[PDB]
Amino acid sequence: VSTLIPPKVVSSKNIGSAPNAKRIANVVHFYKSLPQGPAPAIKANTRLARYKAKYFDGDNASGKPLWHFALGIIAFGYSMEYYFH
Amino acid sequence: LTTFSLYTIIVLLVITSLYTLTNNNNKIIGSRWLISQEAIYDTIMNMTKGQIGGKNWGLYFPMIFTLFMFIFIANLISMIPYSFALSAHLVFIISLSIVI
Amino acid sequence: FYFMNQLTYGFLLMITLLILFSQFFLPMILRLYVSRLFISKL
Amino acid sequence: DESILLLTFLGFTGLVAKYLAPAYKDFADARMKKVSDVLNASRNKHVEAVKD
Amino acid sequence: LQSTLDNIQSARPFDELTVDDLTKIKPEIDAKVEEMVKKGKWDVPGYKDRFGNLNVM
Repeated sequence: VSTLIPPKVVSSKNIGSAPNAKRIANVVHFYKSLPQGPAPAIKANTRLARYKAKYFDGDNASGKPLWHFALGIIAFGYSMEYYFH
Repeated sequence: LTTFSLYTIIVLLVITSLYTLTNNNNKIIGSRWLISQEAIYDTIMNMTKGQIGGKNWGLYFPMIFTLFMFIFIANLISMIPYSFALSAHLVFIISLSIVI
Repeated sequence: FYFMNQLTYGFLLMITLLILFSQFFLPMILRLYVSRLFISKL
Repeated sequence: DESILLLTFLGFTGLVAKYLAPAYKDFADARMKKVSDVLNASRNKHVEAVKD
Repeated sequence: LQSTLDNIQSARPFDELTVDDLTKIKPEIDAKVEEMVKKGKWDVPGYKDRFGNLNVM
């Protein structure tokens, strides 16, 4: 008998629907992320950070410092051999 | 001074050397040195979840970790030949068991 | 002789490792878990 | 005397660097690529969910 | 949403993002982690399906 009006009721609609939560989630997820690996600070030196940079990053990751640390125990007690026996 | 107390110092230094220098600057991707403690965490997690089965089961999940790792590390140190016995003092280990 | 020595320094390292692992080394990995799942779930 | 035990340990570490470290390399690489794959795919998927 | 798409295209450091930046972008992260330790639910639910348990057993 009259004009019905659901073309323009998106005003208080855009809270209730389910991907609104994902939309408001990832507009918050996307702003403070650094763009392209920026602010990396790829070099730092504290007399042993170079040891981590050469040995303990994701790139090198080989067991050799263990080997070095193995030799460290080989370096340790054998000298104590020369202190004891 | 005690060489066994020095061995405890070596234990704490390697424990620092399992996570801290391991972590390449707090990355999500979980690098190759971190996959070790990742797998250890999961194989203790899936162990003691199905073991004790509590509704509050994780509350004792810390201690079972730190009772593991001490024994896991102190039996990877004397494996090197030129060493002294760490875990072979039955007085200390059985004392620990009596405490537990 | 040195039961006191080994026992006391071992117990001190026991208390150290319990409080240490609990406050630092377990939830530093649990943050990695929760962060990965919060990225994947979004 | 005890140098024989360190000699056995040197042979063992030679076997480890021959045998175990490439296997753990492949293992860590497979887990790394799988985690990076799923982690990138979830991001691209909700990129397309924005595009929907 | 066009701005969100443009921000999404140039700001995905997906293999090198720091979890400290995720704590900085979401205090929900640290809130859930701290509440999870305080309750003690060390199990992370919904995790094993898309991310493997990866252990020996």
